[PDB]
Amino acid sequence: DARLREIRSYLELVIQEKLPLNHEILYHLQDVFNLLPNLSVLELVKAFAVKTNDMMLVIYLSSLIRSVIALHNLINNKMLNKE
Amino acid sequence: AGGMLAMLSEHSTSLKLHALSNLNVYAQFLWPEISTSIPLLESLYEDEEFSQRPLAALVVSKVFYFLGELNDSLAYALGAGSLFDVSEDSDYVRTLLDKAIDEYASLRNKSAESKEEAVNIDPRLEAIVERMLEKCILDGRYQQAMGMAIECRRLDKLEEAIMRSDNAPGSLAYCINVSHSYVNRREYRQEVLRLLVRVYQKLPSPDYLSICQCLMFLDQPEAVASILEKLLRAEKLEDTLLSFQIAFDLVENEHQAFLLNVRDRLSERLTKIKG
Amino acid sequence: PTLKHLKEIASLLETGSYTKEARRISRAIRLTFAVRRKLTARVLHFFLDYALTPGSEAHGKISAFLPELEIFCYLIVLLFLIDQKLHNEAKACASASIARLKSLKRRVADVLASKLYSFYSLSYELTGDLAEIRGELLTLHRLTTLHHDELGQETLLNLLLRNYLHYNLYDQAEKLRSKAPSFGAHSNQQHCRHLFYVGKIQTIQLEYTDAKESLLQAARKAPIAARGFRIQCNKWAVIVRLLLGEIPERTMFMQKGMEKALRPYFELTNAVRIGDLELFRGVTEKFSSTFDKDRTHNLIVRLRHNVIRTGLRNISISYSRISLSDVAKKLRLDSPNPVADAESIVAKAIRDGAIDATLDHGNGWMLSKETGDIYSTTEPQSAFDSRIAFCLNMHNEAVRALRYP
Amino acid sequence: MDPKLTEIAQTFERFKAASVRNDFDTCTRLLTQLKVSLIEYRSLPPMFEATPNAVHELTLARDIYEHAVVLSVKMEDQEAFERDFCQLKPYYTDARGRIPQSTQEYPILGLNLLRLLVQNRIAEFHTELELLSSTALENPCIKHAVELEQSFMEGAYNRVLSARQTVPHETYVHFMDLLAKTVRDEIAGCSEKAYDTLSVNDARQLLLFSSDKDLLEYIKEEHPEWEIKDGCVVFQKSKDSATCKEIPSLLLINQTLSYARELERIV
Amino acid sequence: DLYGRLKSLERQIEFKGIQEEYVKDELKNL
Repeated sequence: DARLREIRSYLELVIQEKLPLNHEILYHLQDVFNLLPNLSVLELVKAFAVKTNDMMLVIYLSSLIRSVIALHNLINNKMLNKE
Repeated sequence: AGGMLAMLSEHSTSLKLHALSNLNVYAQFLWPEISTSIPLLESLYEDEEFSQRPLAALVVSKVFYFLGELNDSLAYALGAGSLFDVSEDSDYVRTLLDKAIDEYASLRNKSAESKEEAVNIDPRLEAIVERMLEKCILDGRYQQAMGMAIECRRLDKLEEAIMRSDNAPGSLAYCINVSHSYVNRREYRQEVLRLLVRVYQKLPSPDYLSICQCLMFLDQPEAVASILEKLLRAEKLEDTLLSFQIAFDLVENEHQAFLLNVRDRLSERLTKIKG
Repeated sequence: PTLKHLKEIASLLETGSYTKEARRISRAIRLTFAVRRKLTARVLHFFLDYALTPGSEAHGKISAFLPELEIFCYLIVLLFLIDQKLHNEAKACASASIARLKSLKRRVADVLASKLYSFYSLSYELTGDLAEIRGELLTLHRLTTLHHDELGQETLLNLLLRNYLHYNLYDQAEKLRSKAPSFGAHSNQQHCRHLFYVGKIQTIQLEYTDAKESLLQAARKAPIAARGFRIQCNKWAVIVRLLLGEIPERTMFMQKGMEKALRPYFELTNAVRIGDLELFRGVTEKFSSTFDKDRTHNLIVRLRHNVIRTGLRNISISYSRISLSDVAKKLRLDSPNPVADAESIVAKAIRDGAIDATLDHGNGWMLSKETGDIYSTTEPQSAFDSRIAFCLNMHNEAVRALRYP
Repeated sequence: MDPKLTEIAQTFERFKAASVRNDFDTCTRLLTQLKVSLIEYRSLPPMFEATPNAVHELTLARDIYEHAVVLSVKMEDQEAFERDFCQLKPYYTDARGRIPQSTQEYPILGLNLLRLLVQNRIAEFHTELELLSSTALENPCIKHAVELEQSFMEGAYNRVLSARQTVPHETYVHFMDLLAKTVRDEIAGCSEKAYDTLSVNDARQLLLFSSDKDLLEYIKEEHPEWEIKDGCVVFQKSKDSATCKEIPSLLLINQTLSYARELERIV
Repeated sequence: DLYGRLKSLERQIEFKGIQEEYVKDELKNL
C-alpha cells in the first residue's frame, strides 16, 4: 500500500512536471494494473465460498478432536488430583 | 409505579416534587421502573425555576446507586446539597461517603503532581469530607481522622485532630509511624513532619526527642541547635540530662554532616555536649 | 437413631465452623435434608435442648413455635413447620430466624442464611405473600451485596427473578438482569435458576437466540435428581425451540422419568412438525388446562404463526406450484375469505423470506423457487460453522484455560 | 372532607366541561392542568398511603388519567398518550384490589393495544394481552383489538379496513386510520418484493385506493422509486437479495480472516 | 490503635501487587 502511495506521489510529481519516468518502469506499473483480476467475478465468488466452507470445516474437525483430547486429559487430571 | 412518574410530567411543579418524594421513600423497591425515567428527573434538576431541585438530585443519586454507577450517584448526591446528611446510618450514605473520600483523595493526589493544572475540586466534595472529618473528631476516633487527613492531603485537619486528641503523645507517635509506612512521596512526608514539629512545640511538655528526630528527617540543624541551647541554659539539672540524652540519641543515627553542622552552630556543659 | 444423626450433624456443623470450611456445612445440610423424613417433634425438641441451653431467648422462641447453631435450629424447625403445613408458623419462624440473621455479623452464616433465604420466601408462596417480601428480602440481598457475600448475592437475586416473574413483573424482570452483576458459578442449582430464570425471560421477551443458550445453559447444569427443574428447564427449552422454528428432537422426549412431563409438549411439536393447526387446536384445547398450569400459554399463541410457517415449510418445498386457494385449503383456515388470507399469508411469508417462492395472483398461482438443487449451501454454511468451531477453540481453550498440566 | 380534595374535584369538573367543549388549552388548559395534576399526584403517589381518604383520591386519580389519555387521543399526540397511560397503569395493576373496576378500563386498554399494533410492538401487545384477564378479553373493545391483530398477522388487510367500519367507539377512529396507513405501507413493501411488475388495477385493488389519482399520489409521495410504465407498476427489485450466496466475496472471506487470525494467535 | 489495621493491610496489599510483574518477568525468562 505504501508502494502504491509512493507511485501516486510520483504521478502527482509527473503532473506538476518535476520528474519524468523511465519508459520501462512506468510500463511495469501499467502491467501490474493490467493484470489486476476482477475481484467481482461471480463464479469465482462461489469458488471462494466452497473453499472457505471446506477449509473451515476441516478446522472444525481439528477443534473437535482437540476438544476430545483436552477433555480426556482434564478428566485424567481430576483422577490424579483425587488419588 | 407509573403513577408517580406520570405526576412528574404534570405542570404543577410542587406536585411533581411530591411525586418525586413518594418515589424517594420507594426508591429501594421501585428503582428498576424509575431508571427508565432518569432523563425526566435530570430535566427537573436542571430546571432553574424548581425550588425542590435538591430532592430531584437525591432521587437520581439513589437510582444510580442501585444501578451500581457510583460516580454519577456521587455527582447527583453533591447536587442534593443539604438533603444529603452525613449523620444518616444508611448503606447508601456509607458507600457514597467512602467513594467521595476516594475520589477526593485521587483528585488531591493528581493536583499535587500537576503543579501546572489546578484540577478544580468541587467545593461540595470538600464540604462533605470536612463534615466527615469533624464527625470522626466528635466521635473521639482521632486515629481514623488522622488516616483520612493524610489520604486527603489536608494538613490543617491533621493539626485539628491531633490538638483535640485525649492522648496527644500516642496520636503523634501514631502519625510519625503512619507518615513513614504509607507516605511514599518525600515532599509530602517532609510537609507532614514540619507540621508535627509545629504541633510538638505547642504542647505544654514538648517531647524534645521526637522533635529532634523529626528535625533530623527534615535536615534542619538550626532548629536542633536552638533547642539544645535552650535546654543547656535552663537551671534545672533534668533539662541538662535531657540535652545530653538527645545528643546521644542524635549520635546513634550517624548523620555526620548534620552533627557537624549542629556542633558548629552552637554559640562546662557545652564542652561535654561537644564531646 | 434420629437423635444420634441430629447430634452427628450438629457436631459436623461445629467442626465446619471451627475449621471455617463451608463444604463442611454443605455436608451437614445434606445430612439434615437426609433426616427430613424422620423429623419428630419430640426428637427435634430434644435436639434443641441438646444444642440450646435451657433458658436461651433463642431456645425459648424456637420452642414456642413447636450463631450458626442458633440459626441452624431454625433451619429444621421451619422445614418441619412446612412439613406439617404450618406455613403461618413458618412465616413468623422465617422472619424470626432471619431477624436473628441481621444481628449476626459472621461470614460463616452465608450458607446457613442462604438456605434460609430459600426457605424464608417458600413460606410466603405457600401463604401467598410473595408481594410483601419485595420490601423485605431485597435489602437482605443488599446486605449480602454489601458484605460481598457471593452465595447470598446470587440466591437472593434469582428469588427476585422468581418473585417478579410470579407476579408477571416482566417489564421489571429484565430490569434486574441489566443491573445484577454476574456472580461466579459458586452454586450449581442456584445459578441454573439464574441461568434458567434468564431462560424464562429470554423466552418471554423474544430474545430467543439468547433464550436457547441460557435455556440450555441451566439445563446443561441441571441436576438429575431435580427432574422437575430439569423438566422445567426442559419444558421451556421446548417452547423456544418450537418458537425458534427448530423442532426439538424426539430423543429428549424419551428421557427416563420425565416422559410424563413432556407428553403435552411432544404432540405440540408433531402438529408443528406436521404443520397442521387443526390438531393444534385439539391438542392445545385438551392440554390448555395443563398449559395454564405452566403459564407458558402466552408462548402457545405464537406457535400457530410458526405452525402456519411449518405448514408453509411443507407446502412450498414439497409442491412446486399450487394456487393460493389450494394454499389455504390444505392449511385448513376457518377464515371466511381463504383466498385473500392465504394470498396475504404468502405475502408475509414472501416478505419474511421463509420460502424461495414467488406468487402469481393474476393467475392466482404460487411459484416456490426451485428449492431442491438450487446453488451453493455456502456463505451461510461457511458462516454458520465458524460460530460453532470458534466456540470450540474458546471452549477447547476453555478446557485449555482449565488445563493444569 | 379535605378542602384540597373539594377544590381539585371542582377543577376536574371544569376540565371535563372544557373537554366536552373541545377547548384544547387557554382557560380550559388552566382548569384541566390543575384537576389532572392534583388528582393524579394524590392517587398515584408511589407511596399510596393507607389514609382513610386514600380510596377516593386513588379513584379520582384513575379517572383523571383516563380523561388525560382520552384528551391525548383527541389531540393526536402518541407521546402524551403513552405517558398518560404508562402513568395510569400502576393504578390499573397494584390498586385493583382497592378500587372498584372502572367502565373506561377496557376501552383504554384496547386503545393501547391498538397503538402497539400500529407501532408494530407486537411483543408488548401480547404481553399486555397476557396481563389481561379472561373477562377483559371478552370485552367488545378488547376482542375487537384481538381480532384486528389476528387479521393483521393473517394478512387479511381487507378485513382490517372493513372493520374500520365496525369500530365501536369514536376515540379509536384516529388509531384506526393510522393503522390503515401502516397497513398500506406494509402491503406496498410486500408487493415490491413479490412482483417484478404489477398492473395499476391490481395495485389499486391490493391497496384499496378508490381512485387512480389516489394510487398515483401515494406512489409519488411515499415510494418515488416505483416506475409506472404502460399502466403497470415496475418494482425495482434489489440487485441481489432474494437469491442466496449473492453477497460480497472479500467481506465474507475476510470474516474468515478474523476467525482464523483471532483463533490461532492465542495458540 | 485503630487506623493501623487498614494502613498495614494496604501496605501488604500494595507489596503483593508488584508480585504480578515479578511473576510475569519469570514467566517469560523461564
